[PDB]
Amino acid sequence: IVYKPVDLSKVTSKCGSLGNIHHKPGGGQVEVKSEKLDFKDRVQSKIGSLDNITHVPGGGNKKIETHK
Amino acid sequence: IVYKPVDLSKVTSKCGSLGNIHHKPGGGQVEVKSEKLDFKDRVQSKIGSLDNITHVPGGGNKKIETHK
Amino acid sequence: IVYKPVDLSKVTSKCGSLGNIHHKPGGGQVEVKSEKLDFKDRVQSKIGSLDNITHVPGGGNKKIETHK
Amino acid sequence: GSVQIVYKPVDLSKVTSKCGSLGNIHHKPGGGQVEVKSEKLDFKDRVQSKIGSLDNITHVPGGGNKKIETHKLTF
Amino acid sequence: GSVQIVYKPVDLSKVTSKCGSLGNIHHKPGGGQVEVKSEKLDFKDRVQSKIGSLDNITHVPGGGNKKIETHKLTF
Amino acid sequence: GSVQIVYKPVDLSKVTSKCGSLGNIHHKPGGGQVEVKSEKLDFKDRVQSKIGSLDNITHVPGGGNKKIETHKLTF
Repeated sequence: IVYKPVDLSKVTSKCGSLGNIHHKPGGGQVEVKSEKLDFKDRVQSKIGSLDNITHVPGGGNKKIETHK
Repeated sequence: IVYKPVDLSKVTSKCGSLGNIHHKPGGGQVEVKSEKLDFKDRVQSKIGSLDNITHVPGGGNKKIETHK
Repeated sequence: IVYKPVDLSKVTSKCGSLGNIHHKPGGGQVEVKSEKLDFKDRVQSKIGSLDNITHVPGGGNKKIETHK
Repeated sequence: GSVQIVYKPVDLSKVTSKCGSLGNIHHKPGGGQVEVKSEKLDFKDRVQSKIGSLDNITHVPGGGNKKIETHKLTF
Repeated sequence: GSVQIVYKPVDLSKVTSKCGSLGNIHHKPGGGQVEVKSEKLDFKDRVQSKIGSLDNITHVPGGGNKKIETHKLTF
Repeated sequence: GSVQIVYKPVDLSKVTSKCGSLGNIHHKPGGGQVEVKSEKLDFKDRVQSKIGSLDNITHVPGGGNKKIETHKLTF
C-alpha cells in the first residue's frame, strides 16, 4: 500500500475595497447657507466630504481535510 | 494499491468593490439656501459629498475534503 | 505501508482596503454659513473632511487537518 | 592627341535667414495698469502664469541654414 | 599624348543666420503699474510664475548653420 | 606620355550666426511699480517665481555652426 495524496490547492478571499483607483476626486464648489432652522431629533450632515467606508464581517475561509 | 489523488483546485471569492477606476468624479457647483425650516424627526443630508461605501457580509469559502 | 500525504495548499484572506490608489482627493472649496440654528438632539457633521474608514470583524481563517 | 580638362566652377552664392524681430521701431509704447485679484482658488495640476503691462517676446526655433556641395571629377 | 587636369573650383559664398531681436529701436517704452493680490490659494503641483511691468525676451533655439563640401578627383 | 594634375580648390566663404539680441537701442525704458501681496497660500510641489519691473532676457541654445570639407585625390 502506497498512500501519497497531494494538496496544492488555493482557498482565497478578497473582500472589501481592492485595487481601486480614485484619481483627483472631489466637487468644485459646495456652499450652504442655513438660517433660523429648528431640529428636534438627531442630525447627520456631510457637506463636501469624501468618505471611503469598508465593512467586512465576511471573507472567512474554512478548510477541513481528513485522511484515513 | 497506489493511492495518489492530486488536488490543484482554486476556490476564490472577489466580493465588494474591486479594480474600479474613478477618474475626476465630483459636481461643478452645489449650492443650498435653507430658511425657516422645522424638523421634528431625524435628518440625514449629503450636500456635494462623494461616498464610496462597501459592505461584505458574504464572500466566505468552505472547502471540506476527505480521503479513505 | 508507505504513508506520505503532502499538503502545500494556501488558505488566505485579504479583507478590508488593499492596494487602492487615492491620487489628489479633495473638494475645491467648501463654505458653510449658519445663523440662528437650534439643535435639540445629537448632531454629527462633516465639513470638507476626507475619511478612509475600514472595519474587519471577519477575514478569519480556520484550517483543520487529521491523519489516521 | 592630348587631353585637357579645366574644372573651375565658381560659387558666389548667399544663403540668408532673417528671423524674429528685425529693424522695428517701437515709439513710446504704453502698457496700461494690470490688476490680478485671486481669492479661494484650488489647482490640482501644473500652473504656468505671466502677468505684465508691456511684453516684447521673440522666439526663434527655426531660421537654420543647410548648404551641401559635392564636386566629383572621374577621368 | 599628354594629359592635363586643372581642378580649381572657387567658393566665395556666404551662409548667414540673423535670429532674434536685431537692430530694433525701443524709444521711451513704459510698462504700467502691476498689482497681484492673492488670498487662500492652494497648489498641489508645480508652479511657474513671472510678474513684471516691462519684459523684453529673446529665445533662439534655432539659427544654426551647416556647410558641407566634398571634393573628389579620381584619375 | 606625361600627366599633369593641378589640385588648387579655393574656399574664401563665410559661415556666420548672429543669434539673440544684437544692435538694438533701448532709450529711457520705464518699468512701473510692481506689488505682489500673498496671504494663506499653500504649495505641495516645486515653485519657480520671478518678480521685477524691467527685464531684458536673451537665451540662445542655438546659433551653432558646423563646417565640413573632405578633399580626396586618387591617382
